[PDB]
Amino acid sequence: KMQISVKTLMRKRITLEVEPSDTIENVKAKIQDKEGIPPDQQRLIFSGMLLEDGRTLSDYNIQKGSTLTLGLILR
Amino acid sequence: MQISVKTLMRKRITLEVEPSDTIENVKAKIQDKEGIPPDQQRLIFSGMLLEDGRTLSDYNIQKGSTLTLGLILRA
Amino acid sequence: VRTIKVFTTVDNINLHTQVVDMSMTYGQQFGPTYLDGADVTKIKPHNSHEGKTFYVLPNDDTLRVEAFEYYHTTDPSFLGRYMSALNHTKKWKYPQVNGLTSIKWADNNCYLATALLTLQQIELKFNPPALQDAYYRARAGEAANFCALILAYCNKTVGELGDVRETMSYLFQHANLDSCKRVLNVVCKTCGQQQTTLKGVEAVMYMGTLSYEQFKKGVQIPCTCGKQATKYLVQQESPFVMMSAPPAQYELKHGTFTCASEYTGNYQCGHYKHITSKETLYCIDGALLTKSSEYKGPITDVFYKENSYTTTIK
Ligand SMILES: [Br-]
Ligand SMILES: [Br-]
Ligand SMILES: [Zn+2]
Repeated sequence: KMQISVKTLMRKRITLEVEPSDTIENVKAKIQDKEGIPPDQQRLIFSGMLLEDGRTLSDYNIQKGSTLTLGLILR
Repeated sequence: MQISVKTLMRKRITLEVEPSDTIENVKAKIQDKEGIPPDQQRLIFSGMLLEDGRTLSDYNIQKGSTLTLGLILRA
Repeated sequence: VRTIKVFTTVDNINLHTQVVDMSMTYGQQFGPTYLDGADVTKIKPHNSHEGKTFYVLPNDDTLRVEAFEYYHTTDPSFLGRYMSALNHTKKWKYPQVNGLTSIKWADNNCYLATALLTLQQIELKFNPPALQDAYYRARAGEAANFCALILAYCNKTVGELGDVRETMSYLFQHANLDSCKRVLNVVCKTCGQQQTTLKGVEAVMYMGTLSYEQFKKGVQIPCTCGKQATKYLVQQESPFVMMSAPPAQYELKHGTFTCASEYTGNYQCGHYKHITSKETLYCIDGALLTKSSEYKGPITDVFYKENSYTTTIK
């Protein structure tokens, strides 16, 4: 029959467990194991700052309980 | 420690509808398939908010068209 | 504390519910706040507002990703520019002339007329969802939102005179140009030849001749010896091609092109007109339409329709 398709932006909330000295590459990999999103298709945002793929949590002053927002680059 | 990242990923789902069903009927087709309730559902097609009392045809929603779903977030 | 329910958004697709105090101005609680064109940053909320929708600059990362997956920009000053210019384009008029949505002249919008009319004639599919849902509206006779995005994607201000050759370069980088590939070949009498193959935005744009028919035959460029080279089109795979050149008297012939643009005016102060090859040459000047049998004029850009071509030059 008909084949209508809807574009979505589903929202969720996950809880990572990390040591405040890991790298965003290490944090990106925890997302992969926990949800399945590859690190290459992973874009992270924290207070306006695009999370660099080699910087560590501390170089961005990440707290305990502070929440980051994850998007994926257009692919 | 105990860090949480919010995930807002994009998806594309394919509903099966007839070209005479209502936006109330289409909104409910999202509900069974994804779980977003119709009250928290905003749908847009070709730059136009789909009113909750018009049929697909009232928008020329032909077989193959792409709709956009938005969400009335709360807090 | 007197409050009301109102929605903040960045894309007018995902609305965020907000409760606002009726003492402090919008700009105190939300930051810069625009309501469908109007800058309401320094004004207090009124009772009539409950149930409306406001546009706000993205302040929280939840909004940055929302406004990045719809406008495809990282620039913090995009919604500031999109909303600053959409207040003006909403006041313009978009006459439907010759089955096409044009723009009635105001604030030196000459180039947006030819640009918008050319887009309805060549095959373009935009990658950003903002352009995706605003072009759709533009083809239905209402392009208020569409011309605002172009005024932001090109970083031009309402009133700032603009160039069509450059204005279409920004839309093309935000368009589905992936299966477009052009292979050029250059031949010097003493060096032999070199083949260049370029794909994407540069496979539909060229500056140096308006006659596509010439591009197959060749155009002459300086060589690395001190001598003359000859450059010619070997292969072209693209739904269309843009040929552009500095304004000059060029003659357009029926069924030879798809549409063109004319620059009748002086250097750094001018006016654009649009010529399209329907059954007979139509000259679309925004809200005025005049047909003619032939068109000899100061044409600067010519658009040709293509599917796939392979040169016959052995
Ligand atoms: Br609407
Ligand atoms: Br020479
Ligand atoms: Zn040479």
